Amino acid sequence: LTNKYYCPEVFLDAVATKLAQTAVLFLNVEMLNDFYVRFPREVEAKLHEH
Amino acid sequence: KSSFAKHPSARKVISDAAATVLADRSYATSDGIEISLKPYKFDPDIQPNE
Amino acid sequence: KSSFAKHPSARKVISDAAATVLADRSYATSDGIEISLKPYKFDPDIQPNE
Repeated sequence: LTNKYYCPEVFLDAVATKLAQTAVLFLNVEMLNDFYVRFPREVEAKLHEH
Repeated sequence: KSSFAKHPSARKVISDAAATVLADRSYATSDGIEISLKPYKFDPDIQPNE
Repeated sequence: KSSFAKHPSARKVISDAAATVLADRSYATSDGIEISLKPYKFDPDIQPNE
């Protein structure tokens, strides 16, 4: 990895994979878990009101 | 695949409920992700295995 | 170790400058750390190498 400026492809792919994975963790907890918990409550309320 | 294959109106109510929950969490998820990425924006140092 | 071994007044001025900078930034660091740790609180998934 010492000649990063000589090999931009592998470097940019490493950055992309890293950003992707840590963002994936925070996403899974926050957005995904909140969806699993809030979604049924919203379905019930909106269907009843409809 | 669900039992709401017909009744497109109620199906739309369900779909729109999902959409509104996701919309409610979207910003908080995004901001939290950018805060979690704050260190990698400064120096996304790459490990040899990565 | 510096040239300010003597002069406890000047030295303590330097020390208090460091102290007030750290005190100023302390809150943002703590809250940001809890936000960044929010995913590992829910599931601190352990990889075989860890």
